[PDB]
Amino acid sequence: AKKVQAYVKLQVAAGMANPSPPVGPALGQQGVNIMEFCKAFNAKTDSIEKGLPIPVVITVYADRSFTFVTKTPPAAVLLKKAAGIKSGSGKPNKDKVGKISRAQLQEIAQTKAADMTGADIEAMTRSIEGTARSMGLVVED
Amino acid sequence: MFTINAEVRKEQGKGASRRLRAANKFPAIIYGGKEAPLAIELDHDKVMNMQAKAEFYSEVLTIVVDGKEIKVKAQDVQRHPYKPKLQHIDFVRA
Amino acid sequence: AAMSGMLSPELKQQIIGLAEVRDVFKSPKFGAIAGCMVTEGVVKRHNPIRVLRDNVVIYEGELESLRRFKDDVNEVRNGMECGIGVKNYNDVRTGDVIEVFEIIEIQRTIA
Amino acid sequence: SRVAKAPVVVPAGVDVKINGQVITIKGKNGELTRTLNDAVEVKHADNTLTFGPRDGYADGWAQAGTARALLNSMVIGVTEGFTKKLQLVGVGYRAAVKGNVINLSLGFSHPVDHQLPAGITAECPTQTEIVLKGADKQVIGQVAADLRAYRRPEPYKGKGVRYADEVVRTKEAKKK
Amino acid sequence: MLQPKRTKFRKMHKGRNRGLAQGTDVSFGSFGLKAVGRGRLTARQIEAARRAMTRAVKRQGKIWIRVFPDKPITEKPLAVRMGKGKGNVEYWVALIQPGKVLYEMDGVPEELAREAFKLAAAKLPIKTTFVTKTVM
Amino acid sequence: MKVRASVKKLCRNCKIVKRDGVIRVICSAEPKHKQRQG
RNA sequence: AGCCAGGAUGUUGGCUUAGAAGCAGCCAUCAUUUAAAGAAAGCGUAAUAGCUCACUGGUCGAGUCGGCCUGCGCGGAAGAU
Repeated sequence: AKKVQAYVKLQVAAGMANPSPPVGPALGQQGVNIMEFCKAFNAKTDSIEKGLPIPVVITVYADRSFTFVTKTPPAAVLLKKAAGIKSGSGKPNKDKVGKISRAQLQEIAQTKAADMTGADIEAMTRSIEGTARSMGLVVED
Repeated sequence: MFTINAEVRKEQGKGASRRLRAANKFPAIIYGGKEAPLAIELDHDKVMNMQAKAEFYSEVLTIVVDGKEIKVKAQDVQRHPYKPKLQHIDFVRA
Repeated sequence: AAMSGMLSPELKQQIIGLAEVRDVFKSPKFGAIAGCMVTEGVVKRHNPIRVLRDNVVIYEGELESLRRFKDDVNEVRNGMECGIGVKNYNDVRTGDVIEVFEIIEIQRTIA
Repeated sequence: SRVAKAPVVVPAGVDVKINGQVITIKGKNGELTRTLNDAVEVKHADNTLTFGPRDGYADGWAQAGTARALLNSMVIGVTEGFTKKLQLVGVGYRAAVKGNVINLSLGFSHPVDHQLPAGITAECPTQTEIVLKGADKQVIGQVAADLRAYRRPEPYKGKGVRYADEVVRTKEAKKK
Repeated sequence: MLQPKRTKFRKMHKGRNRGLAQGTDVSFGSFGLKAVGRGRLTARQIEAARRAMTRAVKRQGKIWIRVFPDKPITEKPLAVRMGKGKGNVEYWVALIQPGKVLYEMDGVPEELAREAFKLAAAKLPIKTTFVTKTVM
Repeated sequence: MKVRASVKKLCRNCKIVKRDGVIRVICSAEPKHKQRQG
């Protein structure tokens, strides 16, 4: 949260090695090296495990390569591995489709290192639930 | 609750009734019980604003004529063919 | 340019006229003459027609003879009594409507 | 009505002499003399001027709002003075001034020489820029329109003469 | 198109469109379209206005048709002399007087009711106006 | 500019004005919305 | 009605997805932080957008907004000696 001039976020997955057909040169025209993307991303993110896709800011003006720090993934990507079905939209409102419990996506939503809206824990519980029910799921909470 | 100012009609027939419509008025009648029918003239613009509410046709109306409060209820209303206007209204003593 | 010319596209099949037939007559040559009354447009000789009954097309073809009385005029306007007959059409029934339509070519360009 | 009700104010040094419907306004930079419509009545009192309608006229208040706005622009005109900055854009567009006449080349076969009427004076600090200045809001607007009248910008690129506050919104070249 | 399935007689006289209308208010639905002007409404005209109101609202509520042609109107073709019997029925029309409700609607908002009847009103030959369900 | 009997406000940026004895539509946003003989 | 600002978070919204991060597509049209800000308004991008709007704060300080009934007018309204 600063200003314009190079601030962009796009990816396919954390587990990927940045191949050409999924993203390649279609990530954009910057000047920052695409080989060096596999250095500072592969300093922190790869260190333990890489389950989910993660976006990030650029913040570069005059000096060589990207100087950014990685942040947390979205909530939509948490609806595949640790919740249930990956996509299965089909016809969302013609039936109940799938479901999520109150205990599910509670401890997973709070895995975010350092980013929130408001100090209240009860507020942030159902904030991350907002990305859920967009695919026409049922609420059992 | 609903107060309506009224006056006794001097003349009768369509000739008088059509003259009242040009002057922003309209004819009316109050009947029922032992009391005989009374011919009544009412203001177009005053009654048009009151009838817009749904409580006009449901609740009891107190007509004031010659210094006399008579309680009546609305029975039938002859509306104008195409314009939002009135022709004649039937009142019942209650 | 050589390629653009090669193209042969006609994009218009607009009706020239629409007519309803009544009181069929018999002819030796075409086998039938269907009396008609044009409700809209102008009926022409060599322009193709679409014969339909109850919104579905019973038969299709191109007019061979357009004849009113003994005049045999090549053109009939709307709301003027008209006469019609065609070869290879066996059954004439009242209430159906014949749709005549002109054929035009839009032309094509390469790109 | 809402304009005319507000009293306009004259700064220090501004002399206002009212012989009749004609109103002479003078100050630091130049002197102007307009003529009122005759429907309006103007009152001079203290360090301000006030406007309003007169009896026996249909227009009434609507003309008093103009008479204020004309005389209000004269007060800023005689003291402060207005400015109109019109920049040229594109290839082969240069601007200069020689005395009272402005010599402009807008890619034509011959140079365009525009005469400045009244006491309007201009200067070109940059070759692609023209800065007009004058004590009349009427003439500075009209003279600025005459420069833009020679070359009206086509909005595919945005070349030609434009105002400083104006915005030229371009579009694409379609497809073959 | 609206037309009679059967009739006792094939043709009808010209008649007149004199006198006033009967149905001052909407009995069936909630909102509707009233005829201000005086004239007639053909089968194609009645069909065309019904499509435009239904097309704007897509598929919701319900539409009642208070009018119906009922009257066979003949025409005489070109290049034909006068007399020699009466013509043939090209179309059906309804005699519309001032006060007739032409169309009706229920189970929608009042905002969309104005839009649907305004588009329907333009197809009609005669002048029309919006009307509301009056109690009693 | 289009010219026709009826004139209507197409977008919010359009404006109806009266010049001489003819009604016009002035739209700064979209020049296609210009109209005459209203 | 002008003028000085803000214009967000779930959220780059899951998605029959090459690419979508609002838009011809998909669907519900729910849900945090907040003075107020829509999975939505658009001239409209190679994707980020650049920008402006609904909505809201400050400034200014008294009328303002548009339906109904109705008089007289306006455009629509171009022909040949």
